Formats: sequence, C-alpha cells, structure tokens
Amino acid sequence: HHHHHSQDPRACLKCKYLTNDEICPICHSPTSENWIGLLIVINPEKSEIAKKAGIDIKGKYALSVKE
Amino acid sequence: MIFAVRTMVGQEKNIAGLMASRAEKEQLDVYSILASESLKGYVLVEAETKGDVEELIKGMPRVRGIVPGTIAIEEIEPLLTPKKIIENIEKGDVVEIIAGPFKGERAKVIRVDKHKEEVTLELENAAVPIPITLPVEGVKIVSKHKD
Ligand SMILES: [Fe+3]
Ligand SMILES: [Fe+3]
Ligand SMILES: [Zn+2]
Repeated sequence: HHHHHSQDPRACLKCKYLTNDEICPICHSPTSENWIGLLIVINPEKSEIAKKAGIDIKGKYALSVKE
Repeated sequence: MIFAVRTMVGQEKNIAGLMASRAEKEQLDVYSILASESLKGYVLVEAETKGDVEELIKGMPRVRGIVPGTIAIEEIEPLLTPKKIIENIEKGDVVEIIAGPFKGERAKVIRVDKHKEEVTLELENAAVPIPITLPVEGVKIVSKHKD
C-alpha cells in the first residue's frame, strides 16, 4: 500500500481552489488538507455549474473545505 | 447541458482530471466536471451537446457509459453544499479527540474496527498508560499516515 496522502492537493480556505501550496496562488489565503468533492471549471463563462458555485476563474476546486 | 457518466467507484476524481485534460487538448465544448462524494461511481459532465460527452469518453478506461437523459441544474445545486464530512480514519493516522474530558488530546491510531465503527488510540499523553477505544465520530484527523 502506497496511499501517499501528502502528495494530494490542498484546498484554499477562502475560494476552494486546489493546489499543493500552503497558500492559495489565486487569493493568497491559507490552504487546508481537509476538503471533499471536486468541481473542475474548464470554461467559467459558459458553465452554469460554475455560475451556481460562484466560480469565475478556471481551475479545480473542492466542493467544501474546513479549518 | 449536464450529463451523468458512470465510472469505477473510487476513481471519480481521477477520471474527472483525465476528462478535463482531454477536453482542453481536443477543444471539446465541455465546460465543467463535477465529482461529488454523494454520487459515488458517477461524474457529472457539463457540455454543449451529448456528442461532446460521447467524444470525451470514447475509449476511456474505467468509464461505462452516459446515463440516459440530462441532469437539471436544480439537482446540482444541493451537491455544491456537501454535508456530513465523514473522514476515513486509518491505522497510522494522528487524530485529536473532539469532545469530552479528553477534548484536544492527540493520539496515533493503532487499530481500526469497521464492524463497530471504532478506533483504538495510543495517546501522546503518557499519563494515560493504555490504548483507549473511541467511536470514530469522537475524533478528527490531524495528520494522515505515512507510507
Ligand atoms: Fe510509499
Ligand atoms: Fe490512506
Ligand atoms: Zn483562494
């Protein structure tokens, strides 16, 4: 077994953007390793899912994050 | 339009990633991909047409077809606010006791009981000289096991 949890991405506490960084490259708030769900926004201006999620920047996002 | 695509269970996030890179590479009209832990074995793909999704998944391993019809935006809204973040506690994980007299005490998980939904904990506090057993829900993950 090689689960390698440290290699999984963290999620921005403010905007939920996925990244390996301690702080969010988008909004610079702290990230957390405590998140669930995945929304990949490819085209924010055409995605009504992204509109409903309040996401206007393309990228991978957690559905929720806590810390 | 939004469609539900069947996938292997536990591979939803990975297929969503592969879908995302394929969509960008081939310039398909695919606008978002949603993998909810409330929809195990399913990935939701938002696209202009069904043909875009058919093209997207063609020859893709661990994918078994598109669900008939569409998924309306009303069914997706609740998925955007997930509930009950049920962590997966494992042997080797470092945890912290949430409530009670040992609130805030940290421990290594030495054993996990699925049948009873319990975990056995080697506490960092040497004052308690024995591993104690608690329900999973009385504990939160501090750090994941290393392998
Ligand atoms: Fe390893
Ligand atoms: Fe693990
Ligand atoms: Zn952010």
